[PDB]
Amino acid sequence: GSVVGGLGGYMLGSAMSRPLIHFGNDYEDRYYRENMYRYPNQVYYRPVSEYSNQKNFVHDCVNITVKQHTVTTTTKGENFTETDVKIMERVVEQMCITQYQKEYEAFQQRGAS
Repeated sequence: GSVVGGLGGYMLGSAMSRPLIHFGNDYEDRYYRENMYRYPNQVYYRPVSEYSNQKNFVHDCVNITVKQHTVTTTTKGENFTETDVKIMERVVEQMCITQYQKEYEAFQQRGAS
């Protein structure tokens, strides 16, 4: 049916292990890795087979992934803090770079058969 609402052709990645980021902060690092269960463990992205560059994928991947999760709690459940949003963008970023390096070489077969 729907992925989340009306993505635009975007999909859902595999359920990965959430990478630790460093934020230059004693607090935010801890708040992240201690609360990390709260944050997403998959990312929402569009077909990289189209995309001419990983960078553009990473922006939309980050932006979109949070936008699903964020909209579908922030105005549909609980208003996430802007620090939650910011940390989440970063987790998603380091997830996205690995999702790409699978997706990219994946789709070239999975979407070509």
